[PDB]
Amino acid sequence: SSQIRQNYSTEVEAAVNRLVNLYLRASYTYLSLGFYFDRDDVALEGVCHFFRELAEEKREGAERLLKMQNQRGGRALFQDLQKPSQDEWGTTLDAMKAAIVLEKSLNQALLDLHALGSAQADPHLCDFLESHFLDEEVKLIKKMGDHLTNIQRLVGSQAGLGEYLFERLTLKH
Amino acid sequence: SSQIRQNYSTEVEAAVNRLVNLYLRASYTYLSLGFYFDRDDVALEGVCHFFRELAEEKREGAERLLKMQNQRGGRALFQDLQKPSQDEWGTTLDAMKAAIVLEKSLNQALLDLHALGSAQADPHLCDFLESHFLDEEVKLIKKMGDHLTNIQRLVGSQAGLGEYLFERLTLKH
Amino acid sequence: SSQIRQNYSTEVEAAVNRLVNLYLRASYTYLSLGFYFDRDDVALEGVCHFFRELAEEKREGAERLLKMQNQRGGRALFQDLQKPSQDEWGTTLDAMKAAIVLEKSLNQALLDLHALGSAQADPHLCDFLESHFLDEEVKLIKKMGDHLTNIQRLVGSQAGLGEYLFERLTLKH
Amino acid sequence: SSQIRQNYSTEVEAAVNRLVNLYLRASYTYLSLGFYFDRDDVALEGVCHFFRELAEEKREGAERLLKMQNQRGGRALFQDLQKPSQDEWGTTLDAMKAAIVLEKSLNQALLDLHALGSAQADPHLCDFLESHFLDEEVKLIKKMGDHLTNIQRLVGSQAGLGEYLFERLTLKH
Ligand SMILES: [Cl-]
Ligand SMILES: [Cl-]
Ligand SMILES: [Cl-]
Ligand SMILES: [Cl-]
Repeated sequence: SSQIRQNYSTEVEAAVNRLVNLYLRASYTYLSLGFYFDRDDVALEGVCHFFRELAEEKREGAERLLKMQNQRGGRALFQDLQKPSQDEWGTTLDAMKAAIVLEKSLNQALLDLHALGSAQADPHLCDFLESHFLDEEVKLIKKMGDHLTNIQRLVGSQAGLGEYLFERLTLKH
Repeated sequence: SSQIRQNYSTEVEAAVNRLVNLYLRASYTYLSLGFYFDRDDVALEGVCHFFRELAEEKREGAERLLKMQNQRGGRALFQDLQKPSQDEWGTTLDAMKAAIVLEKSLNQALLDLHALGSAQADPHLCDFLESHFLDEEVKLIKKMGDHLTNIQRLVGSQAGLGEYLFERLTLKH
Repeated sequence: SSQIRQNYSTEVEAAVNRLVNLYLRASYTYLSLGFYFDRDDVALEGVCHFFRELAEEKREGAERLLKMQNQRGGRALFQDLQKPSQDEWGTTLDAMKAAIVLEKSLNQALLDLHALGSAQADPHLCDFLESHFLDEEVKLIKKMGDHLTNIQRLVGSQAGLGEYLFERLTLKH
Repeated sequence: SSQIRQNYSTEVEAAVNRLVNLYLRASYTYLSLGFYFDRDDVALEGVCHFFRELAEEKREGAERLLKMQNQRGGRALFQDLQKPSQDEWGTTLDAMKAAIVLEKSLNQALLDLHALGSAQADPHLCDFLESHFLDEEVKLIKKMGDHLTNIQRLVGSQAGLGEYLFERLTLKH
């Protein structure tokens, strides 16, 4: 059972498990995005690398949540992981827009869990999200927004040219 | 506009811009204090160095606020910067007293913004102030209070002697 | 008072204080330009870096003037710092044009102060501007003019593309 | 005779020789000041070191003038060197006051020679004074003024104590 659990509500425990699912879902989404941009008929290596990096980051966030769950004496519970929302992700612009939507959904789940922790007077939970999640998410969304802006300015008259140039001169390859 | 902004109130945005003004004001105050102690008819190099260091620190705090403003998708807005409150700053004691007053005003602005962020349920803002501002300010005010105490004990019967000795043996030169 | 002042007119003293204000103003302008290009909906990092570097350079020029003021036995006097002329700076081209205008105004203030120093037979002042300001300003204006030319040749038919390419391939990022 | 002399007036040549005399005079003054503070009944080593350093600097300035005289094709002419104005130099304060008076006299001779060079349209002479003399002199006078201020604040009620402390904690020993 638990010899250690203290000030750790069932509501937070359950919300943490749900959040783990959301992060692993997001990881799966990024895995799919990365392999889509690796297709020979898409072939945007920097875009592939960007999303594959994110798949790892999201899996790592899930692992951190699970470690914390055990540190507090809650019980990790896993649920089915739904497949990503698309099988093909369109253009780099389409993909970066979908990524921002995803990140905003993760961010809102972080904020909701912070609020629950505040309401439950669980400062460890609140601190944990503050120290390892909230700023990481703000920085990532800023990066994506910066990317989106640059992608959009490159569409101009020649979408292919702009998409190639963004991948070559902004993304790491 | 903003593709990224999330959970970032107009009230916090505005308060952040005001705080930037207060930090740049404080930087300007320290610049003036530093050059006053550099005057040939004042000539207290360690006191000059102390305040010039602070001018840099305050400018850096303003820059951090502005970076954060952009990370959250708010709009930096600059206003006129008023000149420091004095053209001549008296003795080291006078100056350190004015510095403490200034720091307490900055500290109270930090606390007020934290409270606003708490009321707006903006944990990123709250965390940001906690991680980069609140303790830095507490440590600085403790240092100033320590300095003030030492300056006051040196006034004794011979103010000039005490003012020279404090600058030589406490402040870095 | 001053035990050191020699051959240092009140007119030069006053003009030096005014020039300090103009440099700190210019620094503030560059600060605003830098954070504008950091906006997620602008997102031109090399342009942000270019102007943030300039903000530092202009603050440094003000500090050098103030140091000199004290070396000659004049009295630094600070005035209010007006806010930059715009809250949003348009395109890179708009910004570089505004920067050149600013630099030409600083250059003319340098030249006017040199002429005053010559008329007052103050060779130290004249030398000081020659050694630390005049050539620095000529080199900067040449750089800006070079930049302007390249930005203008890239507008062509596709302004977004050209603006991205200039930032990627000319400016440091 | 001179195969090289060009644009080098007899008036400047003569003024350069006079200036050499003034620098060697100043060197002699500093030599005397240094050995006075080395007396067993004065015994202020940092004050001795300060003035002995200056004796060397002034001799070096004379040597630079003489080198320049030959570079321009003028004729070095030496005159008698008068002895310093005092045989005993009083207190550190007395000495630093006498040093400032001396430096202001050297500075005025520099300025007068610059003005002569300007009137004779001799830009090499003007440049030479600007590059090697005028700022060196301004910096030295600022240093002396800073010293004077600190010495004066230490007189207070206990002149001996203050004189010892200045020598120990400001001057290099
Ligand atoms: Cl199941
Ligand atoms: Cl205004
Ligand atoms: Cl005012
Ligand atoms: Cl003779």
